Amino acid sequence: APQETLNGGITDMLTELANFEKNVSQAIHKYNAYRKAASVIAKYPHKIKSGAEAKKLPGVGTKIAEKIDEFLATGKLRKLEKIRQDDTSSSINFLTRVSGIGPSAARKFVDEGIKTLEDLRKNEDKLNHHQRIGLKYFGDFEKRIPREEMLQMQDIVLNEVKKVDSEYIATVCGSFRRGAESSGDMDVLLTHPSFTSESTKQPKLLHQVVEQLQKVHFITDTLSKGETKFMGVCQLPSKNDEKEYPHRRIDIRLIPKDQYYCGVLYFTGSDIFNKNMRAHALEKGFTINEYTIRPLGVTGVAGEPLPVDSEKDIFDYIQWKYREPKDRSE
DNA sequence: CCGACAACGCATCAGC
DNA sequence: GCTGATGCGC
DNA sequence: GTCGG
Ligand code: NA
Ligand code: NA
Repeated sequence: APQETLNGGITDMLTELANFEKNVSQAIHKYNAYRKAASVIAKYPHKIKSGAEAKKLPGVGTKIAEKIDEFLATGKLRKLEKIRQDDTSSSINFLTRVSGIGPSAARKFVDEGIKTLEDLRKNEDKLNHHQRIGLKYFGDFEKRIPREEMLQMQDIVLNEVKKVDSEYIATVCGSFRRGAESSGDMDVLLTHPSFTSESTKQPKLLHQVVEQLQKVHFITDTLSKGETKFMGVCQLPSKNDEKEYPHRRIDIRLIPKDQYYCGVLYFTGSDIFNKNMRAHALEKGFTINEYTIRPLGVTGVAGEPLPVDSEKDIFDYIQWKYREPKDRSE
């Protein structure tokens, strides 16, 4: 893709604003608008020379075009400079970097004097369990995960899941399944045949898997766990003397077999590929989401979901050719 | 002008 | 105690 | 903030 140099100043700029609307203003939608604007500009193989020029790209509007002109004519953005110096905003911004601390908690902390990691360390019992772990692994969580490690992590997850029960089936999705050379977290999708839409969700299916992983000491902390979704912390074992790997984020989801592959495709993305998958499913005459695919009658009314026992199955339906996960980037 | 913008499982907080 | 709202994960 | 019914 284009070199950051090209419009990195613009992209960094728009990203900064994005984190601001997200952490300080609590405007998730504006956050995404800036994020989106930033992406489409990041893939633009041209050094932008005017706000008007950017505006031609989808996702960029009047406001941002104006902001792009100012940045090109002055080298900065006034609203942005006054934000960086605002000790309140910059404090709230920093604190959200801790997993578990959202815009609300971050606002509350800042208000009562808590503004730095140190302050967080001093006020333990003012943090919930999730937040304490985020603090405990602040550094680690901001590190990316190299592919070779996902592999190692994957080797362990499979071995253990299989060591628990042969019938299980687990699939590490996310960008990784598509060959990404680095991941931000592992997202394991799991399922057992003894579980369908109308089947005993056996409160030990997911449990016994988390159970095993805890035994082999791969999973080091739990952020949340229920009957269908687990969010915790994991870590690859080090070798004698050798430095230990950083703790990583992992999520394990239990999906009913009749929805498994349907979800496998979903949480495998990308998102842009999932939409070209969305719109197409429409024309052909099918409704797609993470759980099922349903036939659409002549008046929107979707009939009962169709059987699926593989990603291809879903592909054959919309009469599309199975597009390998490596080429689903779009 | 004005609503959608992805979504929902879980932990915790508010209220009865 | 229970039901519903809200905060959070990106 | 941007898109679009
Ligand atoms: Na535009
Ligand atoms: Na956070």
